[PDB]
Amino acid sequence: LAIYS
Amino acid sequence: SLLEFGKMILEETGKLAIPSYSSYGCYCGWGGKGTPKDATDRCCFVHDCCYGNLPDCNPKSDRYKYKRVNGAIVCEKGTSCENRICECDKAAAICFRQNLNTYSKKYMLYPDFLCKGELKC
Repeated sequence: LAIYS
Repeated sequence: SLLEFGKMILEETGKLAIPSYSSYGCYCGWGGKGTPKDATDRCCFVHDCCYGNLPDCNPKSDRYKYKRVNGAIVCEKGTSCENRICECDKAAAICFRQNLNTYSKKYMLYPDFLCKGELKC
């Protein structure tokens, strides 16, 4: 899932 | 990796990690300096420090597994690195939820040049 890059 | 952490973030905050927490403040992204802007930003700071203390590992790429038991995240049992990386992510995901209260849109897409100075872990 989307993450804090 | 970013895959598991993002799932946790969605689960705990109801927000998609990208783009909600991928350009937030000074530490929720790739940047690494300056005074965290708020509580959410400090969550990312602490997360960097946690990953920063896993020298023997590969945080962003190593895949791990976990599951929810009674509504609370439970890191399964993988390699030492997998369990430690999972824990670092769990702590951040929960930190984000605890502070949704003060999440500010104005810190989204935050310019990195506005962040200067090293803040030691």
